[PDB]
Amino acid sequence: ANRATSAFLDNPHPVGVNYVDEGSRQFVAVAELLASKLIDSSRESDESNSDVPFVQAYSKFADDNPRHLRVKTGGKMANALTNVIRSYYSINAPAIVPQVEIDRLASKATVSGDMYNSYAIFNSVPIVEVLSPARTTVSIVGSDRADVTMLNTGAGAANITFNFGQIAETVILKGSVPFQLARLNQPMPAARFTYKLRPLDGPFIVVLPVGNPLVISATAATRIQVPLAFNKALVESGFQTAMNDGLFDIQNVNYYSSFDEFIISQYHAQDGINRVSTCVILGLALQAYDQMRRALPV
Amino acid sequence: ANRATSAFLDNPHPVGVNYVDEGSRQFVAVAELLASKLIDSSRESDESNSDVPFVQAYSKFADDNPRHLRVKTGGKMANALTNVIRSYYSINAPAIVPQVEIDRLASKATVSGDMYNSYAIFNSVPIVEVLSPARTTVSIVGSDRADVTMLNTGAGAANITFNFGQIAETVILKGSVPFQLARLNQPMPAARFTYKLRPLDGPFIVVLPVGNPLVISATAATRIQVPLAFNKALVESGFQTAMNDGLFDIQNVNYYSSFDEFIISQYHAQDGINRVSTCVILGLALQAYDQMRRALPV
Amino acid sequence: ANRATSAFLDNPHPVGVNYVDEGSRQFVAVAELLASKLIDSSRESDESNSDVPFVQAYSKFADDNPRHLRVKTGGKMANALTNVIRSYYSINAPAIVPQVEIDRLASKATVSGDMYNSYAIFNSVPIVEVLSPARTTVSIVGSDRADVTMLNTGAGAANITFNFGQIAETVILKGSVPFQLARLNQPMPAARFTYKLRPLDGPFIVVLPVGNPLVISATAATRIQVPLAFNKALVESGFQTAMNDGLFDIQNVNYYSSFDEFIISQYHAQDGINRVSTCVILGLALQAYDQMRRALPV
Amino acid sequence: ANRATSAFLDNPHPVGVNYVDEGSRQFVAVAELLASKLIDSSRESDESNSDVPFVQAYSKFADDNPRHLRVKTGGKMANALTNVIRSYYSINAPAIVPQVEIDRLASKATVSGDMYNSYAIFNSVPIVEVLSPARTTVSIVGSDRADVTMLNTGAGAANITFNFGQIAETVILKGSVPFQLARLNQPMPAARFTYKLRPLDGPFIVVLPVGNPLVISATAATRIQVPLAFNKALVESGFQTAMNDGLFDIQNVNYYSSFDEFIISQYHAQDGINRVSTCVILGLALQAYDQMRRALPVR
Amino acid sequence: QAYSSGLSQNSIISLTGNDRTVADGTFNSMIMPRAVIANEREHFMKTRIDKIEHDLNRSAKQEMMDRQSLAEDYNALNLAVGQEIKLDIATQHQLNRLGSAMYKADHERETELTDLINRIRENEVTVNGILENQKAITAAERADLLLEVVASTAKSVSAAGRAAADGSGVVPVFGPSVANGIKVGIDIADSVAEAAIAVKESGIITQLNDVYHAFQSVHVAPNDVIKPAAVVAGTSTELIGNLQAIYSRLRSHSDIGFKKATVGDVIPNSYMIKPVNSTEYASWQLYVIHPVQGSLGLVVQLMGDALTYNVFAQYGNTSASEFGKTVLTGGATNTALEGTKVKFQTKVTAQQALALTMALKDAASMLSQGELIGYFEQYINLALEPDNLSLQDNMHKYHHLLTSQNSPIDWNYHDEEMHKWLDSRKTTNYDAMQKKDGTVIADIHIPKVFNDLRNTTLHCKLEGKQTIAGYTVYEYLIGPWAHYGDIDYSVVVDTLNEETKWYCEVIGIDGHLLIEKSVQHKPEKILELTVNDSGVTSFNGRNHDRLKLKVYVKDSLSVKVFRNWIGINAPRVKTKMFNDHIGVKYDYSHFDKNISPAHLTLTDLGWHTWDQYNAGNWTNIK
Repeated sequence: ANRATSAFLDNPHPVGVNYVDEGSRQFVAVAELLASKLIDSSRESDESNSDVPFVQAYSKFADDNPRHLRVKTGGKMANALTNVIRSYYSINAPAIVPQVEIDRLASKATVSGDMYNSYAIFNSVPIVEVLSPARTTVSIVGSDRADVTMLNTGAGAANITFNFGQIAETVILKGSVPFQLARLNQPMPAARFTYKLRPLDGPFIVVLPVGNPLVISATAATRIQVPLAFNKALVESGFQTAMNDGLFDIQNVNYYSSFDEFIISQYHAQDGINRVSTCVILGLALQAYDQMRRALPV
Repeated sequence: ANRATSAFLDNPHPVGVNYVDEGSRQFVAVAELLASKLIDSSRESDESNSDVPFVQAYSKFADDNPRHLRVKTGGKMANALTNVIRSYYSINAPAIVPQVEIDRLASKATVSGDMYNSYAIFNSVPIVEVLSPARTTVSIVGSDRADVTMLNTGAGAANITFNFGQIAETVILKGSVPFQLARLNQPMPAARFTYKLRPLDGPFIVVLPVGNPLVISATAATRIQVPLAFNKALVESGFQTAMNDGLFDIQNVNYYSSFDEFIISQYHAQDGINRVSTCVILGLALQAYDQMRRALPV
Repeated sequence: ANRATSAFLDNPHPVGVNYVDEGSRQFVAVAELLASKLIDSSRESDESNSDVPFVQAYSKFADDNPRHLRVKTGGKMANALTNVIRSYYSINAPAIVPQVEIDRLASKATVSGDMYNSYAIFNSVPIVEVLSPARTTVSIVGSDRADVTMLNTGAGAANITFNFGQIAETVILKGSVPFQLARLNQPMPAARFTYKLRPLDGPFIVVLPVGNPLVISATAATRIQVPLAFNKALVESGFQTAMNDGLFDIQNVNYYSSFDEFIISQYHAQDGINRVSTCVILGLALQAYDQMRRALPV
Repeated sequence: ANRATSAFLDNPHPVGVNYVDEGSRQFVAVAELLASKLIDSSRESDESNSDVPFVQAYSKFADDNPRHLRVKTGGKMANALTNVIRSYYSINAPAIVPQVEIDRLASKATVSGDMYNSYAIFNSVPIVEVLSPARTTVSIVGSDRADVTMLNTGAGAANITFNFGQIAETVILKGSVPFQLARLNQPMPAARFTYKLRPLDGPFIVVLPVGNPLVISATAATRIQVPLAFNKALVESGFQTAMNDGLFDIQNVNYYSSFDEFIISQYHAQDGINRVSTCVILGLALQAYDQMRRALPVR
Repeated sequence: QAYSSGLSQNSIISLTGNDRTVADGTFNSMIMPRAVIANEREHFMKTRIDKIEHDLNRSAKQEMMDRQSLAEDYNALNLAVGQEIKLDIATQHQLNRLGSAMYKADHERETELTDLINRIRENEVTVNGILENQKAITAAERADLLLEVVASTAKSVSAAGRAAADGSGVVPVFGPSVANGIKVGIDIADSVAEAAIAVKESGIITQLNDVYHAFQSVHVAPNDVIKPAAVVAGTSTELIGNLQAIYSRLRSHSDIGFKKATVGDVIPNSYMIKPVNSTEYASWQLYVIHPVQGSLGLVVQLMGDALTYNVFAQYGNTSASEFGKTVLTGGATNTALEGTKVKFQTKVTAQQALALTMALKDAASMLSQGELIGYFEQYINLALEPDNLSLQDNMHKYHHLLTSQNSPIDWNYHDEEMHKWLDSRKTTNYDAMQKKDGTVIADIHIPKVFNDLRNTTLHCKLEGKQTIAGYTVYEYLIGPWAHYGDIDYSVVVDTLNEETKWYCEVIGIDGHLLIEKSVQHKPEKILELTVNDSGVTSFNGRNHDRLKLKVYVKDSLSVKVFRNWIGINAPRVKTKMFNDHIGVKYDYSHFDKNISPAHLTLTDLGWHTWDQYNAGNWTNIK
C-alpha cells in the first residue's frame, strides 16, 4: 500500500497567539477602513485637480501633515500593521507593538472589531490521503484544482481510496474518461463523468481498470466566517506582497502559494478552530497592507 | 480510431422555463440592485456612526424594520429569490412563487430589467472532439485551461484532429515543445510554440512525432450578452454558495465546478441560443444571492 | 542533455515606441477616468429614473449629445483609443493618431499622468531553462502554475538544473513527493514538500531518484510599477476583448493567453526594462477599452 | 474529381481604402439627402409651373445659381461624388478629391455618418464549390436563383458535395424531382422536394441516381448592416447608371450584373468583413448618384 | 444530431386528450395501455404462461427418453472424423435441443410463407386490383382484404387471432426450461483415465448454464410480415418480393442467435432501469434491448415527454462496456442512470423494436407519457401491436423502410461483421481453454461441430395430419440455402409393423422423383445436392432455389429428416435483397400435388415430368 497526500496540507506551523483581543481586532478593522479611504483618495484627487483629498486621508492614517520632500510611509500605523502581521504568521515571531499603541490607533475610526459578521468560500482541495494497492501509481498535483493521475499495471482492477477530510462542504470530481466511484461498503454505480460528494460521507472507492491512465480533477468549496469587509482579491495580493517584503521570513515556518492554501492547511490541523480565528484576522491585516502599500510604495 | 471529449460538455441537463418574462426579469434586476445597497450600507454605517443607511436598505429589501433580538433573514424577497433560483437550474424544480408576488417586488425600484445591454468573456475551452489513430493515447484534463497529453507509440508520425466547436471566438494553443498545426487539407507550416485559431475555421490537424509526449494547453474566450450590472466575480461566488446551500440538488441534473463551464456547456447543446437566455438570468439571481447572504447569513 | 523552456517566454515580439510621451500618457489616463464614468452613469440613471447622468457622462467622453437611432460608438475618443492600442502591441503597426488630437482629448479632464505611482503583483512563473541528463525526460506545462514532470529511466540518481531567471522576486516549489533541492555548491538538505527560493540566488539543483515520476509545481510573484488606477481584473477582460476584436491582428507578432504572460515575457527579453513601460500603458489603455466597450457595445 | 463554382464569386477585386473615415461618411450621407431634395423639387416645379423650387434646391446642391446656356451637372458636389464612387470600386482608381473639399461639402446639411443603423437582405446564392465524381457532370447557372444541373452516367449512384460557405444565413433548395440530401456522416433521409439548410452546418451530400438529370434550384438570404436611408431599388438603379457612364471602367477589375452580386462576392473573399464596410458606403453613394442624374438628365 | 427520416406519418389522436391525462372512471381509462415489464404481477404471470406453452409441446421427460434413439441415428449417418455429432456428451446434447427446436420453428414459418406465395400468385388478378384500387386504407386493413381474396388458412391479423392460429412447433423456445437438472461443474483433478473422462462428458460448464437462462427465441409469423410488405406494394410481384426479402433477413438473424450459444462467451441480458422511488411527473425509464437473434441492439430512454434512442452494434466490445459502436443515433441516451434494474426477454426483433421507436418519437407530442410507456413495453414483452390504428400504420411504414434497399442501416454489413467476430471469439475461447485444461476437456465444452443453425447437422421431426388411402403424408421443404457446398438428406422412419413399404417424393418445377426404401429405424439417404454460391441447385437440369419432400408411411409413429453438410463451417451465401428476389422467379405451385402410394405400380417409380401425366392422377403415368 502507498499513501499520497496534498503538499500544502503537510505540517501546518503554529500561528501566533498575540493581538487577538477585542482591542487588537478593532485596530486591524480601523486600519483596513483607513487604508481603503487612502486608495479612493487618489481618484478623488484627479477629479478635484488638487491634493486635498489625499492630504486629508494621509493625515488621518499617519497622524501627520506630509511634506513634499519626505517619503510618505504611513507613520506609526504602518509600522504597527507590519509588526502585527509578522506576529500572526508564527508563534516564534516577537510581539514588538505595545498594547497602549494599539488602543490609541484603534480610536482613530469608529468601526467594530467583529470578525464573524459574514462568510467566504475558499477553493483549496483538501486531499488528506489516497491509499492505493501495490501495483498502482498515484500522483497528486495542484491546490485550487487537484489532478490525480492513476495508472495500474496489475492484471486485475484496483480499488483506490480517497479521503477529503471533514471540513470541506462540497467536492466535485471530473475524470478524463468515465469512471466508477462509490462510498465505503456501497454498491458501485455505472461509469460517469462527474460526481458530487459530501466529504463527511466517508472514504470513497474508485475502481481503476487496467489500461490507459485515469485522471480525476477535483474542486472543493469551504465556508469560513470572515468580516463583511473581507475581499479575496485584495487578501491574495497582500499575501504575495508580504512574502515579497520578507514579513514571513522566520525560522521553522511553512510557505504557501496563496492565502487559500494557508487557511485551509491550518483548518485541518488538530486545533483547527482556534487557528482559523487567528488566520482570519491576518487576512484582514493583509487586505489593509495591500491597500496601504499600493498607495504608499516604499 | 479513438475519441476524447471534455467532461463538462457531457449531457447538459434541461433548464427551467418559468420566470423568464419581462416582469420576472425586472424582479431579478431589482433584487440585484437592492442587495448591492445592503452591502454598501455597511461601509456607510462606518463612516457615519448612524445605522440609518442599513435600516433604510433593509426596510426596502425586507419590508420590515430590523430588530436586535430577531434574526435578519431578508423577508419575502429572500424567499422569492431562493425559490426562483431553484427553478432556473432544472425543469423538474417546481415553480411555487406566485406571479402577483413577483410583480409586487419588482415595483420596489425602477430598473431596466433588460438582459442584453452588455457582454462578458467566459474562459471555458470547449474541446468537443479529439480524434486519434490506433497507436496513440490522448487525455484531456481541465476546463479553464485544458491540457491535452498525446503520446505516439507507432512507427510513423500521426495526425490528430481537434474540433473546438463553432461557439468559441478565439482559441490559443501553447505546447511544451514546438508542434505543427494546420486546417483540414492544407499545407503544414513550420513548428512553433503558440497558435491562435478561430474555431469556425474547421477541424485542426496536429502532427505528433514519434518520441517524447507533446502536451497542448488550450485557452478560449467566448462572448455572451449579459446585463450591464453583471460581475463575474460575484456570480462565481454566488454559484458556489447555492451549491453548498442545497439549491441545486434535484434528481437528474448535471453538476459543474463553476458557473463559467455551466453556461458554456448549455451553449453547446441543441437549442443553446434559448438556453443561454435563461442561464444569464440565473447569473444575475446568483449575483443578488451572494450579496444578500453575505450581508444576512443564514 | 536536454533543454526545456516555458512556451510563453519564447520570442517576445517588439512593442511599439509611439504614444509614450507625457502628453500621450495623460490621454490614456484621461480616457480611463472618463470611460469609468460611463459605467457608473448606468447605476445613477436607475436611481434618478432619468438619463441625465448618462448624457453628462457621454457628452464629456464623445463631445456629442447622445441621440436615439444613432449607434453610440464613443466619438473621436473611442477611435483614438482603439488606434493607440494597435500601435502599442507591435512596432510595425502604424501610428495614425495626430498629436494635436491626442492633446485635445487629454485636456478633457485633469489627471495625474504618472504611470509609476504604484505597483502590481504578477503571477506568471518564468522557467528560462531546465537542464536534464541524457536518461531523464522533463516536460513543462502551464503559465500561472507550472507543473514540471521529470522521469528518471537511468540507473543512478540524476541532477536537474532549474533556472528561474533574475526578474522574479520569489518562487515557491511544491512537489508531489518530498524532494531535495539546493544551490550550485550548497549541500543537499533533507527531503521536504515545499521550498521558497530567490531567483537571484542562482541555478538550483534537484536530485531525481529512480522510480516513480516527480512533479514540481511552481508559483512566482513579480512586482512591476503601474499607475495607481491599475486594476488587474479590468485589464484581463480588455485583453480578451481586444484580441477578439482583432486589434492585435497584425503579421509577425506573438499571441498570449493573458496580459500576465505578455508583460512577463517582454520583461525577460532584451531591453526588458524599457519594454515593460510601454506594456503598462497598454494595460491602462486596455482597462479603458474594456469599460468603454461594455457600456457601448458595437 | 471535378470542381464547379459560381461565376460571380470568382476573384473579387480589392475595394478602395480611401474616403472611409467619419468625415467622408458624412459627405456621402449629405449628398444622398441633398439629392433626394433635388428630385422632389423637380416634381414640385412640374406641379407648380414654376422653376423656383428647383432653382432653390439646385443652389444648395451645387453652390451656384443655374444660368441659361450652361449645362446643369451638379456643380462641385457632382464632381466629388462621381470620383469618390470610382475610388470605392477599385484600389487602382486614383484618389483625387482633396480633404478641404470633403469637409466643406459635409457641412452643408446636418446628418449622421452612421452606416450600421439598420439591415438589408441580399438574395445572391453563394455556391463556393461543388465536388463531383468522375462519371458525373455538374453545371451552375444564375446568381439570384442558382440552378445546378447534374447528370450521372456511371453504373451506380454518386455523391455530390455542396459547399455554400459560412456567410449566408439560410439556403432553400428545391429540386425538379425528389432527392436525398444530408450532412457529412449522416444517414440519408427519404426523398423530398425541398430542403431548408443552414450553411454553417457543413458540406452537404446529394445522392444522384442514374437516369434523368436532377436540377436543384437554390435561393439564399443574408443580412448586412446598412444605414436607415438605404433603398435597394435606388442603389441597383445607380449601379447600372454608373456602369453605363463608364465610371467602373478601371484596369484589372471584375464586373458584376447587380449590386447584390458585388456585395456578396466581396463578403466571401478574405478580409471580407472589412471589404463589406466600404461596399455599404458605395451603395449609399450610388443611391445619391441615381437621384442626381435623374433630376439633371443628358440626352 | 438525431437521424431525421422524411417518412410521411398519419396524425395520431391520444385517448388522454388535450390535457394529456386520462379522466378517472372512463372507457378510455379501461382501454389504456399499461406497463408489463415494470409491473411485477404481469411480468410474473407472463413468464408462467410462457413456460407452460414450452412444456406442453416440448416435454423434458420425452426429450430425455429420445436421447438414446437420436444418438444412434446421428452415428448411423457415417460422418467423417471431426464432423461427428456425439450426443453422449452433455454439451452437444444441450446444443442439439436448442438447435432442433429453433430449426423446427424456422422451418414451419418458411413453409407457411411458401404457401402464402402460392395463393397470391394464383389470385394475381384480384390481388393486383386490391393493391392499386385501395392505397389510402391502413396497412392492417389491406392485409385483411388480401388474406380474404386468397384462401389463406389464417385470415386474421389480430394478435388474439394470430395466437389461436399458431400451432405447436412455432412456440418460442424457453431457455430456462431446457437447462433444468443438468449437472454443472463436474470436477476431475489431473485424471486422464477413461472412467474420469466418461464422468466429465456427462456435465456442462457454468457458462452454458448462464447462456441458456438468458435465451428466448423469436419467430415471426407470415401474417405479421404481410402488413409491412403491402404498405407501398403496387403489384403482386413487388408484394411477394417484399415478403421474401423480410424473411431472408429474419432467417439470417436466427442463425446468428444459435451461433452465440456455440461460442464460449455468455450472452447479454436485456434490462430496464426505473427510479428507486418514482415521483409523479418526474419519472423516467431506460430500456436496453440485446436481441439474441440479431446483430444490433437498442437503447431507448423516456425522460419527461422526450424519446431518445440509440442503435449499437453487438460486436467488437472490449468487455469494458456492454455497448459497441453506435450505428444510428436518435438523441442522447444516458445509460449511467441509477435505479432498479429489471430483466426481461424481448419477443420482437431489432428491426421491429426500432420501427415502433421511430414511430413513437414522431408521436411524442401527440401522445401522453403513459401511452408511450404502455405501447413500447407491450410490443417488446408480448409482441402486441398498439391498438391505436394510426400509430400501428406508422410503425409498419417504418418497418418497411428498415428492410428496404434504402434502409438507413446496412444490415448486410453488420450481419457479416457479427459472423466474423463470433468466429474469432470461438477460436480465442478454445485456445485459452486448450492451455488451461487439456485438449480433450476443451473439445467437450466447446464443440467445433456446432457453428450455426443452417450449418450444423440437425434433425427435424415431422408431424403428419394428412392420410391418403392409409398412408400418412409428412412434408419437408428442402431449402432455401444460406450456404453453398454439398448437402445430404436422410430420412428415418419408425413403424409399428414389422415390414413396411414407405415412399419418398421430391417435387420440383417440372416433374417429381418417387423413391421406395422399405428400411426402418435406420437413416436412408434420399437426395444429394450441390448448391452454388448464389444458393441455387441444378435438380434434373433446371435451377431450383427450393424443393419439396413428401414422405408416405403406413401406420407411422415418427418420421425424422436429417440435414448434413459435407464440410463443417460451410461458406455462407450473401443474403438476398428485394432486387435479387425480383430478378429471378421460381414457381412453387407444384408443391401442392400429392400421390397415392396404394395405387402405385412399378413403372410409376422414378423421375417423371408433368406432361407424362393426365390432369390429376399424378400417381399413375399415361
